[PDB]
Amino acid sequence: LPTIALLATGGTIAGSGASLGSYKSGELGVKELLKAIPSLNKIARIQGEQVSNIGSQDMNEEIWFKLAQRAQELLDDSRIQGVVITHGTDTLEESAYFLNLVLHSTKPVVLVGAMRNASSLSADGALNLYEAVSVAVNEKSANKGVLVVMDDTIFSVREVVKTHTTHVSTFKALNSGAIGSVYYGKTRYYMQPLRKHTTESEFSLSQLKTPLPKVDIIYTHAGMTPDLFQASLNSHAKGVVIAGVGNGNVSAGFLKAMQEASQMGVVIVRSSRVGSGGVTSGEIDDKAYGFITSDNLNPQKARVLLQLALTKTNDKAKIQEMFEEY
Amino acid sequence: LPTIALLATGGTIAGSGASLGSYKSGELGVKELLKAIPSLNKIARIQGEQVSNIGSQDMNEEIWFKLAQRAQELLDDSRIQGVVITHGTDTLEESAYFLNLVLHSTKPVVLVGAMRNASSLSADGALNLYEAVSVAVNEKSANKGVLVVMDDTIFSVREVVKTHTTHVSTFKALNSGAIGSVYYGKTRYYMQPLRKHTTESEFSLSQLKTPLPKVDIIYTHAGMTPDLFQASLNSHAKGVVIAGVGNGNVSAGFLKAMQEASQMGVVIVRSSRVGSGGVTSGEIDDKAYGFITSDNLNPQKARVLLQLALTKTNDKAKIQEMFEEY
Amino acid sequence: LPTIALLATGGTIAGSGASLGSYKSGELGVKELLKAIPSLNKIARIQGEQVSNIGSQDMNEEIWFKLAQRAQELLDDSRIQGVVITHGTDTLEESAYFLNLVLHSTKPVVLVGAMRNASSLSADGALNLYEAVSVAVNEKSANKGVLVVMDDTIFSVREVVKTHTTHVSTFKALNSGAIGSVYYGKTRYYMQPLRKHTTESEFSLSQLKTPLPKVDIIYTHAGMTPDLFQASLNSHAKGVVIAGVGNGNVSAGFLKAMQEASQMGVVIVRSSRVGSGGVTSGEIDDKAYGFITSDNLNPQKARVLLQLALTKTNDKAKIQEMFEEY
Amino acid sequence: LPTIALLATGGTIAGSGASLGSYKSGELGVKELLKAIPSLNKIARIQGEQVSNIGSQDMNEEIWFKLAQRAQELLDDSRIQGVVITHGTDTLEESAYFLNLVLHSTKPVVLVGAMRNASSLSADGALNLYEAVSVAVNEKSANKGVLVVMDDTIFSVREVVKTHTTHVSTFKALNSGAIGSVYYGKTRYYMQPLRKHTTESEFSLSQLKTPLPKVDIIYTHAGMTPDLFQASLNSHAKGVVIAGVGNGNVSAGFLKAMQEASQMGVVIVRSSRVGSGGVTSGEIDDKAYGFITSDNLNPQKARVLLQLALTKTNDKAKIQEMFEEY
Ligand SMILES: N[C@@H](CC(=O)O)C(=O)O
Ligand SMILES: N[C@@H](CC(=O)O)C(=O)O
Ligand SMILES: N[C@@H](CC(=O)O)C(=O)O
Ligand SMILES: N[C@@H](CC(=O)O)C(=O)O
Repeated sequence: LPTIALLATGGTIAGSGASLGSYKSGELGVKELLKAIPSLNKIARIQGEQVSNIGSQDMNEEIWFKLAQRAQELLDDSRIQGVVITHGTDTLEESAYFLNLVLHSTKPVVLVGAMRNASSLSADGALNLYEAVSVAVNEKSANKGVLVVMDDTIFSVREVVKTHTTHVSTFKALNSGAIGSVYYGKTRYYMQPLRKHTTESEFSLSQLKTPLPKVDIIYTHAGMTPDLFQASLNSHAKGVVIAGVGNGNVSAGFLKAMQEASQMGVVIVRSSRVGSGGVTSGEIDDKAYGFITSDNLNPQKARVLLQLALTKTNDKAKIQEMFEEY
Repeated sequence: LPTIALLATGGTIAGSGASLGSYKSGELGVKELLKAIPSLNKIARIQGEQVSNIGSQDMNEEIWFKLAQRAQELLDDSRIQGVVITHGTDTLEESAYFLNLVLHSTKPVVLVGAMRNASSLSADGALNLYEAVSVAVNEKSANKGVLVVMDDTIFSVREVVKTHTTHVSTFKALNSGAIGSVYYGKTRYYMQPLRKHTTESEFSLSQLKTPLPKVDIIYTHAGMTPDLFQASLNSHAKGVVIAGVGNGNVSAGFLKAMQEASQMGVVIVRSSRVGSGGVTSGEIDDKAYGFITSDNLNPQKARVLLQLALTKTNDKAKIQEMFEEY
Repeated sequence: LPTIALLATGGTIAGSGASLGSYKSGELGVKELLKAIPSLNKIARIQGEQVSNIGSQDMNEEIWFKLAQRAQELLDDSRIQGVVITHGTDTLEESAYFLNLVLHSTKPVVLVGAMRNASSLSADGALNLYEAVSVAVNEKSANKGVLVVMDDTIFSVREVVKTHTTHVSTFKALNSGAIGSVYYGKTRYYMQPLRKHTTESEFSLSQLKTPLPKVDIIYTHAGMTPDLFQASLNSHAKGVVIAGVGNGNVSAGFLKAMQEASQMGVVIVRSSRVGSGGVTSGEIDDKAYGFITSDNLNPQKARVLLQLALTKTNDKAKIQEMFEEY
Repeated sequence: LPTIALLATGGTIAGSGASLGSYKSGELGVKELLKAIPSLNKIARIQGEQVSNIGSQDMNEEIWFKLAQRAQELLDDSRIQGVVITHGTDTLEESAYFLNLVLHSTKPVVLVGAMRNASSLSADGALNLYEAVSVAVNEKSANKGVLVVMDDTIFSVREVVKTHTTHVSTFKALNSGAIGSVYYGKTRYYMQPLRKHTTESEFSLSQLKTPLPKVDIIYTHAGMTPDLFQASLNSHAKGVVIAGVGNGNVSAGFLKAMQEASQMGVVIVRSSRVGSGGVTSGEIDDKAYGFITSDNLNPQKARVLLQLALTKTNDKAKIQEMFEEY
């Protein structure tokens, strides 16, 4: 059978206590996760290890770099056929995108979590993990970038987002859709992601060091004032992503603050709070002010790309090109 | 015919220049809006006026109070059968919710905008406005709270959100659905909203003064630090809404900052960045720290309710009760 | 504790064998369903019984009438506080609507199923059933018509449809939305259904006899010919629902066949194959031909209402009025 | 500028009269369509012609073959850079899929329609057509199979379906998502379709003759009986697609009828009425009876593939392989 490395980071998939909720994220080790499925041993040899044991609300760059380094080392090993990472669902979409930009392998990397804790009635993690391992061993899963497998569905990491606080079907791809299906391990792909990933990426771990450039996200709303934006500047942000209203829009006072920050060399990205769709110029002439539009990346994924962009360049045109290509 | 007051605030529905985009939000007056439909004059006498002429990204409390005061005065007039407000789509959902909580009338109040500027190819505002006026005159539109009519659909103000940066069908109700349909003016309702609105609300304009209590919204993501949260505190926020990860979750450092702020009397509301679903206790014991869960309100609508809550009380239990009732 | 009657009909919620699929619909009895939850005994006394043990693809009028008669008798009993019906998901939406039109009680009736068989990894039935019982005991569940509880969500029977072949979140309300949420038994309602149900319905079991009037559903597509439509007529259909293309449209040859059938007294309802939205007149002048538009009912629910309509009247205007009211 | 052939077939995009509905599908010629945009002449030379002038509810094989033959001849011409087809929305998804399987070119073919008639308030056709022409000239639109452009979105023909009776945003890809976006002509692709299309297809016009093999679609519901199925057999159907309940399920009497028909050489495809998801074996052992599962194709697109399959083979395994590959 193929060997799959399983890298556990924590998350509700490993959470425990209760059957009706009542749990901590974060709790059981990477070997109890395997005891509840082992029809698993029919499809892969699993090499499990613990990278961290946290709720993903506590995900940070130290763990991202440990996770990415371990994943890359295993992907480089000819005895490893693919990697599955168990992860809390809250920030899974950010870790997936980060790995999609920094890992260099054609072998499948699949992130998976659970929206119900492992001891819940009707817990969802066992079948999600079976499926995830099924996708990671499938030959057609190679060369598609980092994948997320949840609730019988296969997503590309750039596209997938957590859209609901609690539903088991919370992950969706609101702009471009799921790239495949997996039903009790039967895997089918219907789409190939076109944005640059993994082996095609200019970012790589050997070139990166934590702390990454500081990038904050600023929310907007009626009655908004740029006081938190200015505080971000004062705390030495190198980039700021705005979760703007509608098509990345902001108040006049915000815009003047953004213009001044950009003129000082801070990179300003216009994203949106709305949850889907691309941000475009038009009401704001981005090129007039040096602003970057975040494509159809939501604020947290725009931040991931911006942080990596800023390790390479401060050139606005080049950064806008990265948002067109990644 | 019935008389409908039309209160114009600006927005892309009044934006102009271009046929392929290229426009300012904000631009044409409340009487050109009526020239392009007037089968309108077959269903209502329209009494139009300009309250403001801005893109809704510049919506603020001065305009909210002017708008609400004018709407209430017209609703109190026996010669007015309903009110239509034209508004930019970016913050329409916030203005609608604010009016839903402060206006006291059973007569229909309908907000409407356009996702394409008035001089676009296939501009959407003319039919949206025809429809909006159609809903506002319909007898079944009374006593349902403030309404939003967009793209052939009737929404309750608490439920409706802008979900996409640019699509004409951007407004959706992701938790509870649209309450009715309107197709070339033919109006049908299928649901009655149950949360408290308008005549049942404890908030009213005569009790409110701007500036409302300061409430900021703090975004969260992997690698988050509470530095912007602390800056909000330092700028004298009376309440803070957190756009938390997943089910309103935050990092350990965030949680400790939130706990300290709550113990000092700042009201902390856990909302979510994800876009849909209710925030619940569980991983966070809200009652242990005095935190409020934002129900299924997204961060910007949670902020609207919190600002009004704070004019009445600092009592956490009472504020959580408002989030259960409004 | 309240007493809830549990009426089992079969379905994948009672299906068994396998952990990876491989099961029959239909298989385990109404008392094993209760062994896997019994935190249940903390919220209700359950009086279970088997009405049938079938996959819902074999649901028919004999079982509908047995089910409805038993439900009505239990609802009439002062010792019964509500009723939960376990049911296969395939035709759950039809049974729910039928019961919504024929049962006369204000007490809650809740239908529930499972998309994974009971012995699957991550089977969904235990928590769906816990939730269903939670909703059925809740005082706010009364007087809302028949309910469907699935996947943490509360639906009104008229609105809910199975939209996906296999996902656990397959049930949705595509026109009007879910009316509430239930999360580990915590029940909240946000909407009241407005169409006529249960105690407000003119249909009642004591007036109905099986076989109900024969009503067929005819599908449409490019290259369509009315040969199957004519066969329905030849097999003595009293009504025919057309699953038309787009806004209930049909080919010229279909239309002429429909016109002739209507002139002979067969009642023709224009529904749609598309899955959502109301069917309207316009391209077809329904009143010219005596046709009925099916509102926003999909073909199978339009058929349920039409069958009941035809026990009362052949009057087209009265039947169109039923499609406006139910 | 590039030359784009525009092939008009009719549809609401060419419908006229009325500003509030009231129109015939079908009505204005392929040259008035061009008068209302001509910023068009800035992006392409348009060579327009009328193939037909019908509502798409009257689409049939005579027009499909005329349309396909003309499209292929133009695609074979070195002076033609791409083809846009204007079409009624009702059966657009079927024509698109048929062309995706029979046309052999790498140049873009784009189908487009309008959900509001051309003389409606806020008619959607002008911008949809501008966009469609924009996509058809874009170099990245080549080699992706037949495309559908509607409402600012780019779809692959296999994936796209009309989901709502009347909304302008009715077309969606419920399983795999849109492959790109187009906003006032700015075209971006995020996904490549993987199922076989156009140049990779084994079907081609030179091998096909109308009438194609007869294939009917049979709807299912509670209380179903195979009488219409038997009538299809009696009318010499070569294949039958079942719009089954849930995961392609049917009553016991249906199943026995299906088994007998298959044993006689009629090819039986299990699709679903639900609107999304793949049909799988499991409750029905398809290989036991010779049945074909329709993948995630809805009944009308399953019919298109089945008709073409039947011109090539009667071999069940080979036909199931086509449903795995196309
Ligand atoms: N807070 C949890 C939520 C989950 O995994 O569902 C986490 O992200 O670790
Ligand atoms: N920025 C504009 C967007 C719109 O109306 O569509 C506004 O909200 O005023
Ligand atoms: N065929 C099964 C499907 C299910 O329950 O999920 C039934 O409806 O009984
Ligand atoms: N019945 C029309 C509907 C439309 O185009 O929107 C057609 O398909 O031709």
